[PDB]
Amino acid sequence: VATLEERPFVIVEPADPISGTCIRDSVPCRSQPEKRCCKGFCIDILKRLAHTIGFSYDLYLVTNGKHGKKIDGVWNGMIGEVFYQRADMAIGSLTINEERSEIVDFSVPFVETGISVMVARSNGTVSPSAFLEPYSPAVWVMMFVMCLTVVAVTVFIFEYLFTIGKSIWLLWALVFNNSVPVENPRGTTSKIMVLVWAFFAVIFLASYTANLAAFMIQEEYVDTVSGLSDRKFQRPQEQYPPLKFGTVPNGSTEKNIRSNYPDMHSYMVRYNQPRVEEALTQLKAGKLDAFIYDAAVLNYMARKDEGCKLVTIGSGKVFATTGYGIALHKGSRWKRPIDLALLQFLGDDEIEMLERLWLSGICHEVMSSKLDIDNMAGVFYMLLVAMGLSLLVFAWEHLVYWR
Amino acid sequence: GISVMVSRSNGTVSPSAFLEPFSADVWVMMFVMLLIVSAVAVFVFEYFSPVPSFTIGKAIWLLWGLVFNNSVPVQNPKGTTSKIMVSVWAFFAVIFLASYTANLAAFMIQEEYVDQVSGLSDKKFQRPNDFSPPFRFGTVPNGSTERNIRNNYAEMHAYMGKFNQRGVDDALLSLKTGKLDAFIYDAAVLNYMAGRDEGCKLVTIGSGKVFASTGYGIAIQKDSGWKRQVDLAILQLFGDGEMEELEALWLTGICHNEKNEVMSSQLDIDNMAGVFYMLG
Amino acid sequence: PFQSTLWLLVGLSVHVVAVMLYLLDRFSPTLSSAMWFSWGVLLNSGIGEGAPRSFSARILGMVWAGFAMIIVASYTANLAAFLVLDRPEERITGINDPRLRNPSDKFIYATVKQSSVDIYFRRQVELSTM
Amino acid sequence: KPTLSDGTCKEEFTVNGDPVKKVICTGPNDTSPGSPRHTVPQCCYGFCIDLLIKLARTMNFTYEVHLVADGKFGTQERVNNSNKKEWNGMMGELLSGQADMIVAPLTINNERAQYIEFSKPFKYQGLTILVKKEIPRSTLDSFMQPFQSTLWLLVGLSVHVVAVMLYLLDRFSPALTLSSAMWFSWGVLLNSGIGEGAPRSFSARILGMVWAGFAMIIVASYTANLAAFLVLDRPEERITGINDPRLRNPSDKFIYATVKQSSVDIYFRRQVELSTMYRHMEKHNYESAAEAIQAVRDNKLHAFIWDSAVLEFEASQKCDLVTTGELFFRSGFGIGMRKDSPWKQNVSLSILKSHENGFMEDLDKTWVRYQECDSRSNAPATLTFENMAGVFMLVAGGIVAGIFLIFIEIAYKR
Amino acid sequence: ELFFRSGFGIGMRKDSPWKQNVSLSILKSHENGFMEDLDKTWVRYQECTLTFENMAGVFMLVAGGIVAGIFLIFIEIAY
Ligand SMILES: *[C@@H]1O[C@H](CO)[C@@H](O[C@@H]2O[C@H](CO)[C@@H](O)[C@H](O)[C@H]2NC(C)=O)[C@H](O)[C@H]1NC(C)=O
Ligand SMILES: *[C@@H]1O[C@H](CO)[C@@H](O)[C@H](O)[C@H]1NC(C)=O
Ligand SMILES: *[C@@H]1O[C@H](CO)[C@@H](O)[C@H](O)[C@H]1NC(C)=O
Ligand SMILES: *[C@@H]1O[C@H](CO)[C@@H](O)[C@H](O)[C@H]1NC(C)=O
Ligand SMILES: N[C@@H](CCC(=O)O)C(=O)O
Ligand SMILES: N[C@@H](CCC(=O)O)C(=O)O
Repeated sequence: VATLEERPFVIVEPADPISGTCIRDSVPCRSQPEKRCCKGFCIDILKRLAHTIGFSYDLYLVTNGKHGKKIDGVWNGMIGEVFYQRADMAIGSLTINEERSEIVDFSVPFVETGISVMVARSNGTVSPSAFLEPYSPAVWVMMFVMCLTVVAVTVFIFEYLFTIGKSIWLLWALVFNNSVPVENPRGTTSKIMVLVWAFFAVIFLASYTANLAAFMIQEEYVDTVSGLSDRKFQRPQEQYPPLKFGTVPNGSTEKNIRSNYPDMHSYMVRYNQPRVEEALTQLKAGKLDAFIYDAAVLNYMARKDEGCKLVTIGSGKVFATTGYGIALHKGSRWKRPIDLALLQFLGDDEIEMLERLWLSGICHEVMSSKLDIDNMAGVFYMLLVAMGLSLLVFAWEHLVYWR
Repeated sequence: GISVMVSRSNGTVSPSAFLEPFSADVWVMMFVMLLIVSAVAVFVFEYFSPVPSFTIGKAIWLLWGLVFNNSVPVQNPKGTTSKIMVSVWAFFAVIFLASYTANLAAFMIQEEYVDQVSGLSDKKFQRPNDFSPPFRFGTVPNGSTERNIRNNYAEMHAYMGKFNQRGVDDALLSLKTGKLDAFIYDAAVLNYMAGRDEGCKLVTIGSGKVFASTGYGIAIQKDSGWKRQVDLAILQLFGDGEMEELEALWLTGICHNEKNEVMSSQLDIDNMAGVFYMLG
Repeated sequence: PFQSTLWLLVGLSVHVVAVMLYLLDRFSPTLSSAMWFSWGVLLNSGIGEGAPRSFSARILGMVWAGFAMIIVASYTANLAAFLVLDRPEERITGINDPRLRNPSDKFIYATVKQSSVDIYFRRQVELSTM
Repeated sequence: KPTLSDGTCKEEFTVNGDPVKKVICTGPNDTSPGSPRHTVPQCCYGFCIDLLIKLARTMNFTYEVHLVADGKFGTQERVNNSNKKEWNGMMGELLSGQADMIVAPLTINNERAQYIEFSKPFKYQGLTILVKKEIPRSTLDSFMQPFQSTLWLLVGLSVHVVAVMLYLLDRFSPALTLSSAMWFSWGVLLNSGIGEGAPRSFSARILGMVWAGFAMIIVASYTANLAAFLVLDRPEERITGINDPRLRNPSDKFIYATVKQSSVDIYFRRQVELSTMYRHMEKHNYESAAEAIQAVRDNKLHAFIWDSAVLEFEASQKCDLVTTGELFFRSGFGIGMRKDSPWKQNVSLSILKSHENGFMEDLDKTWVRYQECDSRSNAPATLTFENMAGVFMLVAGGIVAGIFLIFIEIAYKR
Repeated sequence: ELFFRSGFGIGMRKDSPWKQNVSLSILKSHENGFMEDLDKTWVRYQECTLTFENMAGVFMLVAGGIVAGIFLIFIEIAY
């Protein structure tokens, strides 16, 4: 069998020279020589298959290429060797494709994988409508109708032993706390009338501040950008600040892009990185803005992180999902005993158990932020229409007075 | 061991919660800064400026009202320069009240309560005939958790004669109603019963506290030859972690009684008692 | 947050001091005037023009304002405390939940006959209890 | 503790006035590796030596204490010639014949029980992890935190914008002074009791309607946001039991150790699945449980795995540290004795009788459960004078501003 | 949480000759983005406080205070 090193799936470590042999709970990886242990999620699968079926194997790291690529006639890497009868299987993180499956037949996928985007987590944000968002339209629909009814009662009863405008300035102003000088009646019944409306004001003030605080303490994070269908990824030259993004060449996530968005592909060439771990320092340093790589690795690399400041777009949105697999020899006749063996593990919970051992981590959250002008800019628009409303009243009264 | 169960309906309220925010120091220096501004106001800003009289009594009262929201009619000092000075003090009061409520919300979001008893050494169990309608407790006879009490606390074993339930299932039914207020039973069945009750309505004193800790066993016949073989088998299970699997399979509940996160409360007459004492 | 027992005393505690203030200030070198003075503080309404000319009522009025302020501030905290700490937990959290592996004979859970959940459950021996 | 002159133990009393009971320990001095060992008398006291005196009276024997030779607990290791393996330390001296009763905290497990005989446990414990407690920190020095500084300048600017427009709008309507209208807007924002000028024309009255409601939204949001910095400010960096993923796959930024040649090493090798992280322990295992605790306080070690009955006494007196995790290997202590000993039955009955009488619940009271530092009851943030300074200086430092205003107001008069 | 993950699949007889082209016309639909159209048209298009309720207690006393006020007015007029 052939095997390459992907950090969370197949880990290569040098053999301990003290005993001249590999460690406990590992298998030899004779490079093409040397000899060293190698363990991981994909290798742990291999032993189980050799148990309930029974065969002899000898791993060896492939050196010709990386994961497979066509050079107009020849293939190199794990796919390159298997297709040319220099091996039998090729276990590892080998994404199922169409160009590959025409020449070597895979097995049943056992891990889900697609293409996703990883970006740096930023400061938390609240909705601009927070001034009135946590309140139902029914609250203010019936709020003012009570005010109009009461102001009519006090003026009409004032005759029995106070202008209409004086009632507006007095009764209303109690709801927003007493801070403006007002004129008040001096009738034995009118004084009681104001007291009833005052009590509701304190409850309204008490209720308002509690809900705004409670709603803002816990909430949902605001997304930054949608999937690859966004115009920025599709048409990067049409925006004044040019977005910076790129991917690792020589793989499935490169050939998929080339055959679907050739306009974008000709722009991403200058933005390339030759590794995964190397390219995740660029995001921390702000050199890049987004990364495009197969989902099962980014989902793991977004958890095995210090500070948990990296998240994926869509909280795990996966595009063009194609799982992993085990290559074969296009006629292997070993295929059926392997197809019928993988599906048996999912009948039990043996595969689920492994995912907790290796493909797991911490910080699978909310952040407090200063309000700033932008978040509360919505309530300012309420002020703007009020100033405009004064002009409408000013023009109406001026014209009717003339004639 | 031996454990105690309680109804948790009462728990413990938190009195004197009004002085929980701030400190005893900020209030003391609040009064001196309340008067230094007023003293300069009458003697400097108003007297040395043009435009009956603004007595010192109005200055202390006017500057007081803004601290606890202006609701009493008052007369403001004259003079253009005296207007700004009061406005500066007003901005102190706006923040002063705003932070107080914000801090008060922190304490009542993470409130911690205290159990109504401390254990079997508390006086409520030792000498009950000295209080309000007497404390109630009882236990199932004919075991160990009643033989142990019949030797050490023989004074209070007589008081438990009338209260004697007929099993754990029947007693947990009458514990909620109010027939009895405490239950005394071995601390491995109470923990499971506490952890398997809907609504987390019952909690165990000490949140996992045992009082005379003796384990379980397999009572082999005396002078047997199996004793050395069985012991090595049981001591083996702990090493492999097998016992940690059986404890998770069978002895696991849904209610997380360890957490003391009280889901709010309705304050009653007794809860807000310190405030009324200030009124007195 | 406050039971009806509290509101029973609120309506009298404010009223009882009103006559006392009228008693202290009058007999020192009316009832209607003092009634608007004390109640307006609780509701924060600038009603009436009555003022404590006597010094005894002023110092009593000073501490009286603090009694009203604590009530408003504390009550706001209680209402804000309920929303955050309110969760009548009824979720099952998927599989391995003890309410699911050990039925209570009242928490009845079902599926569709034949299908692929039945094939999954029968094969595992540990699932023979549910 | 080292002996006083004349070889006697220093006189002492407890908090309640009871005279503590002390014996004489004849043990090694300066047991540093690579150094000669010299035997000098010392003074010994504590939990077990308080228990040992109780047994020595009931069963009527006579004792003679002496500390261990090297200072280890006990394990089996291979000899150079073939594999005639033997025990070492305090566990090995019982079999050799130089000691007859191992009065010490000695866990009971299957490896040791095959050679010596244990008693009924006199304390129930577990294994838990001790990690350094980071500073809770605090962010309250200036009140400009809830809003960004870009808004307070704008809000103050907006006050002058609205206030000036009352005079223009009301006067042109077919009056109130502009300076009088200046204090109208300021009065609303500060909730003050100054200012008397109010709009009269309905064109200006509708203008003042919304501005009153604007002051309520801004202040209520500010006092609502200050609640966020009192319930959200909390980090989360702690280990969750043994199954925490950070422990299965070690990284150079995380190091964790135990005590060499103890029960935990036997635990970590009998299991086979956890054979990839213990190999990182073999280069860092410390020499004494009273030293690895000191190393953690110096940030040279991140985690420590030891008995839960000791790590929860240090976590109270040395409240710089806090213990995290769930107990994962529970086995009580035991007064081990050599197999087939005459006393092997009455000791196991003078321990079962010390549980019921309230005795071992009384030694627990006077040695292990006295409180010195509270725990981390969430993040209680009480307000003190040190926190609030900007408000206090503004009122204190703003009184001198009024001095300048007087000198210019009178100047305009003349 | 999901606890048994196994995708869907077309069925076929054990010896059908189409298995080499049915299993490819699905491996090519995933990459063209075709099944991200079907996921949009047929599945992911439908997405379903204090309010008027919880406050009707104070609403009635506002009218109740009006009703209580009116009756006392006749006493004021008669006095
Ligand atoms: C599956 O597709 C392959 C080509 O991708 C088909 O192979 C061709 O089928 C046509 C149909 O008549 C023949 O004329 C060609 O000679 C075949 N070979 C090539 C190289 O084109 C194949 O027939 C398809 N399978 C089925 C069952 O239809
Ligand atoms: C991708 O393959 C080409 C083929 O020649 C090679 O030149 C290039 O270095 C590869 N990219 C890598 C290794 O990052
Ligand atoms: C307990 O012992 C008494 C005395 O023999 C007996 O009458 C009674 O049935 C036993 N059981 C209970 C539950 O009381
Ligand atoms: C143990 O106690 C019993 C009780 O009297 C006594 O007969 C016996 O001799 C004792 N044995 C030892 C070894 O102390
Ligand atoms: N692991 C996938 C993707 C590699 C990549 O996108 O660079 C493959 O080998 O096809
Ligand atoms: N665990 C106890 C239960 C009986 C009781 O405590 O009364 C026993 O079996 O002895």
